[PDB]
Amino acid sequence: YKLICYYTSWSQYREGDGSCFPDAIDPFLCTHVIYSFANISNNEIDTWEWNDVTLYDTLNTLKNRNPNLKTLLSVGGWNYGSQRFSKIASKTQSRRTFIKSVPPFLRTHGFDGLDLAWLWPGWRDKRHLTTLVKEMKAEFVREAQAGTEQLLLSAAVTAGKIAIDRGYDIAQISRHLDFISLLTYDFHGAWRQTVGHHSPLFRGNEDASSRFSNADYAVSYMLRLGAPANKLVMGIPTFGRSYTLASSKTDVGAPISGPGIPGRFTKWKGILAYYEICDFLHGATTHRFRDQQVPYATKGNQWVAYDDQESVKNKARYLKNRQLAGAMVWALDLDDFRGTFCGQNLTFPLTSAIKDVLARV
Ligand SMILES: *[C@@H]1O[C@H](CO)[C@@H](O)[C@H](O)[C@H]1NC(C)=O
Ligand SMILES: OC[C@H]1O[C@H](O)[C@H](O)[C@@H]1O
Repeated sequence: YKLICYYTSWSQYREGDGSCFPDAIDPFLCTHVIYSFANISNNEIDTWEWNDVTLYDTLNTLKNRNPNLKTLLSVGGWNYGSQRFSKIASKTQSRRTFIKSVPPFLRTHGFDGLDLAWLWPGWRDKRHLTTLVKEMKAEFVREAQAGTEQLLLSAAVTAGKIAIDRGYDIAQISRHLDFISLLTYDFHGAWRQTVGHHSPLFRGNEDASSRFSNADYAVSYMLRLGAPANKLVMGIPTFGRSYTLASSKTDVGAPISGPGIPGRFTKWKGILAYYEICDFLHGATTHRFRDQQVPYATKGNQWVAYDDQESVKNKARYLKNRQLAGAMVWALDLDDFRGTFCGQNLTFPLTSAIKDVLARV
C-alpha cells in the first residue's frame, strides 16, 4: 500500500515551531514524498522559492537513510494560473518544450518522478490534459532507455464531480499514470453560508442535496469512470477548516459570518494545522458526525471541522476494503511534526495512524 505524502515549500517561513524543513520528515513514514510546488517558466519546469535547490537536496538526502523512499516533484498548485498551464498544454510546441525540460531537471535534483498539479482544467482543457499525460509518459518511457530507472508520473485530481466531468478523461489518463491522488478534502467551503465538513467519508443522511460531496461518492465514481483501484489513492487532509459563527447555533445548518480566525502559526484565515487544532481543542466542545464519521469542534464564535486519528484510521480502512493503492496526505508540515502539541509524544500522529492501519490485515 502506498503512503503518498506532500511537503509544502512555504512551510519554511512559519514562525517558531511552525517552521518545517525537509529535515523533519521521518524517512520510514511515507512511501513517496512529494515536493510542492514547481514553477514553469520559458515553458520549462523550474524552481519556485529562492532556495529550492537546497530544499530539494535536503529532501533527496533522506533517501540515504531509506534507499527505498521515492520522491516526486509537483508542478503547478493553486498559486499558479490554470490559464498558464492551459496555454502551455494546448499548443504542441510549448507542450513539447515543457515535456523535454522535465527529466533532465528531475534527474539533476534527484527526484524519482513528476506529479502534475493542474488545478484545474476547464472543459476546453480536458483534451490537452490527456495529450499532455500521454506524451509526458511516452517521454518518461524514452528516457528510461538510458539505463536509469523509469520516472514515475502521477496526477493530483479534484474529488468534486462537477470538476472531474469538466476537466478529466479519467479512463484515458489512468493508463499513462502510475497513480492518481484523489483530493477528497474540499467538499465544503465558506462560499456555502453555513457550517459543514469538508472531508466527510459518507454523505450521512443528515440531508443529501449533495450526495456527491463525500469521499465515497468520489471513489465509486472514479472507479466507475474506470480508474483502476490499484492506481487510485484517496486524499486524507491533515488540516482543518474554521468558520466564524453567526449565532450560538452550532449544529448542522448553523449560519456562518465567514472563515474562522488565522491560526497562530499558519496565519491563514479559514485553515488550521492539526497541531494548532490540538491546542484549540483545549476548552472546546467536541462532536462527531455519526453519519459522515468525521469530527468538528467549537468554542467562542469559532467552529472547526477536522480529521483526527480515529477518522483518519477509519478512512484508511475504507480504502483497504475498497482495495485502493493507498492514501495520500495533505500535508506533513500541517501534521504535528514536532510531536509536542497533541499531548502524546508522537510526531506525525495523523500520518502514523494511517501507516499503522495500512500495515494491518
Ligand atoms: C514563475 O514563472 C513565471 C513565468 O515565467 C514568472 O514571472 C514568475 O515570477 C515565477 N514565479 C515565481 C514565484 O518564481
Ligand atoms: O484543494 C486545493 C488543494 O489541492 C492542492 O493539491 C492542495 O491539497 C490544495 O490545498
